[PDB]
Amino acid sequence: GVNEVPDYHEDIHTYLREMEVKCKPKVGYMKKQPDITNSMRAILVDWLVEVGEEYKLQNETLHLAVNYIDRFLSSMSVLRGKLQLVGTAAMLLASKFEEIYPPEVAEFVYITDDTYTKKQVLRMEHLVLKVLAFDLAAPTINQFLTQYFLHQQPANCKVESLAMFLGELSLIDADPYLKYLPSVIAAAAFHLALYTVTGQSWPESLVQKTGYTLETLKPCLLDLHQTYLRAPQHAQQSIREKYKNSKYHGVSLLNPPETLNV
Amino acid sequence: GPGSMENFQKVEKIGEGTYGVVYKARNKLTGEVVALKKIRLDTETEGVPSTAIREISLLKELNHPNIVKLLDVIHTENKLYLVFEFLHQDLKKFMDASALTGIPLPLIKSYLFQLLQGLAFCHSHRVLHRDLKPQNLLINTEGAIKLADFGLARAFGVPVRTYTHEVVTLWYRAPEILLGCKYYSTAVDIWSLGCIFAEMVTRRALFPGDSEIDQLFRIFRTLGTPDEVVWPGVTSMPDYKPSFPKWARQDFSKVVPPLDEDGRSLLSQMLHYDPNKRISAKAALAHPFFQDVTKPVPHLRL
Ligand SMILES: COc1cc(Br)ccc1O
Ligand SMILES: COc1cc(Br)ccc1O
Ligand SMILES: COc1cc(Br)ccc1O
Ligand SMILES: COc1cc(Br)ccc1O
Ligand SMILES: COc1cc(Br)ccc1O
Ligand SMILES: COc1cc(Br)ccc1O
Repeated sequence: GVNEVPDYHEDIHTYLREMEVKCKPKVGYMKKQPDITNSMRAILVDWLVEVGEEYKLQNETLHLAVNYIDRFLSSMSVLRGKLQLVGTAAMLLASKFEEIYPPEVAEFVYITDDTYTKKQVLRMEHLVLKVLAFDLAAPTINQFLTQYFLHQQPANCKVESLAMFLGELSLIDADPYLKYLPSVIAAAAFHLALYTVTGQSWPESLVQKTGYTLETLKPCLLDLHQTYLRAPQHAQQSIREKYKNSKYHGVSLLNPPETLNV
Repeated sequence: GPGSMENFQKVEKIGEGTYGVVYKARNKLTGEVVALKKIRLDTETEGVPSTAIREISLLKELNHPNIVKLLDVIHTENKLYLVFEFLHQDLKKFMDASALTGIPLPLIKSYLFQLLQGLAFCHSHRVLHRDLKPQNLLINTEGAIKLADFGLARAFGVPVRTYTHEVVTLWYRAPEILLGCKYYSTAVDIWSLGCIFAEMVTRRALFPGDSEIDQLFRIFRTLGTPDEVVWPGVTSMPDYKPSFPKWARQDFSKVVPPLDEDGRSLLSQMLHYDPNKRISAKAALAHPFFQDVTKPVPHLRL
């Protein structure tokens, strides 16, 4: 279990919980965004999901990039014609951090349809770094999920993939999800996934680890449950498409439960 | 980023790397001596190097007495200057400077102890160093040793996923990396420290291989060719070969003859084949080897 760092897993968990509060965006930044909306953000993030599929990037990278964009947009006012340049630089930085083999800069210019130049992407890379003050090692929903996953009795791939899927759906909708921390969405997503697949619920053991109960998870859970039901109808569909793939056990094809008995 | 290249006075070059060159500089207002590592974003052909992105982001949160402190980042459009705290020397030059004197056991003990504290701290903050070697451990005049060069470091998740392969300078590379295992963890850092421990004692590298396979073979000839008994899975590993020579494990007192019972105990546990049995930095802090550890200054000068 060295791959699961037994000697350090709690230290790490405790550390991530602290860091997720420091790396948190402003829940209400889009109102102070004169020229962009939750809807435009959803489009951008949906696009980034496609880019990740296109370049076969990690899911962690996608989560990182979204974290970078929401923190940048928490302090930097951006015109709609520039939203994609922020997003592309976010994805580039996230790739350089998280990927063994980042796509080359040229490849990032390419996926923007020569909207932007290689200079613009690089100049924005610097700006994002200055704005974030290099603080790129941010806890993501995934880094929580993978730890929660160790608490399954026994592990179940359908549960894992579906948790991932739900958690990814949350990236799309700044409202409501900006108001919840990565550790809480992951916990919502885990229970939802577990319930859906096996009927089971948030385990005692994760209550011990996290301090969270179905009581404290309820708000987020109610939101996530809706997002799950209304996902076939959402204007953005790239995550559902992605989670059809056998790589993720075709979980997007599973039927959400009608009630949570919660 | 409360810093400006105009308050520094270059003194001399103290090192170099892919990133670029390191200089010792003096802060003209506070008097503080720093190391300036210059990254030539000038070669912006791909922008800011990922190595520098990792080094900076990870060092910004790794605040520990036995990890070299990043003080500041000065961020021109042309260049990027990392301001690090200044340490006089690195452990490899000291080991050379200690040629036929030896390093006194109190100092080895102290240094290993500090290295373990710093690595434990890295591990407790989801960071793998992945290039622990003597050249990358900095010492001061006050008896401190600190982990440095985080250029190859990497923020891991739990459990770990597959990361870059053939990491770590070869002489210090753990067998599970040499055998192409899908996954590697904190244990690889421990392995490196184990090599360094042995090296601080003998002043010679323990496994100085000239190739991956020569490396494995040097390891196997010393600790024994691993089997399913000592190390379950080994024979299934992608770069395990059944044709590997089967060398008997030599008695450990022979691997490092001057080392005492406690020292050998600790060394063996740092060099356990199976990453799952290999000791953690955290558990190793409690080993009896350290019962009487102090922090003496280095016996020689810069
Ligand atoms: C105009 O620029 C846009 C950018 C994104 Br992202 C979505 C919608 C837009 O209209
Ligand atoms: C204007 O079109 C787009 C804008 C953004 Br941002 C992302 C994807 C698009 O297709
Ligand atoms: C913002 O100032 C900073 C300070 C350090 Br230390 C590292 C990166 C920075 O950007
Ligand atoms: C004299 O101050 C400086 C020192 C170094 Br090193 C680089 C640029 C400077 O301006
Ligand atoms: C002695 O050489 C060095 C010292 C420091 Br501090 C940082 C980097 C170096 O290369
Ligand atoms: C993987 O390469 C090798 C394997 C053996 Br067994 C001997 C020599 C080699 O060069």
